[PDB]
Amino acid sequence: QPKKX
Amino acid sequence: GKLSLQDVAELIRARACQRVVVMVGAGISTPSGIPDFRSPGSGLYSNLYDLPYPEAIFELPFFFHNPKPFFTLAKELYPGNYKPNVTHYFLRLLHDKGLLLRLYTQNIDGLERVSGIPASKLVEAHGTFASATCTVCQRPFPGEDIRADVMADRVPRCPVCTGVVKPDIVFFGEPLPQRFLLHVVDFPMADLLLILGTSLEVEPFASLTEAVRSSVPRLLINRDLVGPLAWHPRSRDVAQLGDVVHGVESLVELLGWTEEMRDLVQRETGKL
Ligand SMILES: C=CCc1ccc(O)c(-c2ccc(O)c(CC=C)c2)c1
Ligand SMILES: [Zn+2]
Repeated sequence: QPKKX
Repeated sequence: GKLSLQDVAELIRARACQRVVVMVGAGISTPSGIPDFRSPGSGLYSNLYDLPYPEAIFELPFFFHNPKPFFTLAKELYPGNYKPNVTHYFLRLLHDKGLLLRLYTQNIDGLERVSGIPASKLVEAHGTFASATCTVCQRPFPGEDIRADVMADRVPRCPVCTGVVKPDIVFFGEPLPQRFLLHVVDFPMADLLLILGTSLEVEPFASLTEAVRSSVPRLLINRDLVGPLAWHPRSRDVAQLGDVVHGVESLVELLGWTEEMRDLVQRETGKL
């Protein structure tokens, strides 16, 4: 899942 | 030839735009008195144990070493400390009128929820104080269960494993919430993008302004013009620059919603 930042 | 704020108001009022996606940030929190913790010159980094740099407050490695700085902010932001403002109630009216496809928030103050917008319409991209998770055994907790600890400046400990119980705020390097990825269906479906009170500096959230279709208006209500919109402007962009509350108030006026706003706010105040 895509990361903060 | 550019669209005006009034043009966009008329599209909304006519339901020509009726699938509105909204992106919000700290500019809608500060009118409620929320600390401007995204600003390194916030008086917060005057309070703050010994913090090496502001971003450490949302870094897991730092948190495990010293979670007191984060919990100071948690105490500050915990449910009940702050009330939604007219910007939030504007968004709640958009929902009530059947115009809100989704509201994406970078804020962690929970004011969108408290305004009464149902969870189905919200993407809390940076998590929530409504719930917490033990950092060791992964046990979930309602936020009320650690409230007394947080308000007493105690680090909440898990009753199972004594791990620290961490509010469900997304820290740097953690997966964004599952619901973030709704952007892949919501932005292409939007018929209007509203960008309210965000500098569009926190990635990857800021890059979603490009994910609406090329023909869809993008309305920015913000003190300043933000790079993502400005770097790559589109023909139906509109910028209402100035204080975010005065901008929303102007839009509410053009929409003809002043009375409905008053009714809503009057109805909701008791609850808080
Ligand atoms: C009397 C003091 C009030 C005062 C004056 C200027 C500020 O920046 C802040 C402030 C804003 C955001 C923050 O996050 C914090 C930190 C918490 C104390 C302070 C407050
Ligand atoms: Zn535990």
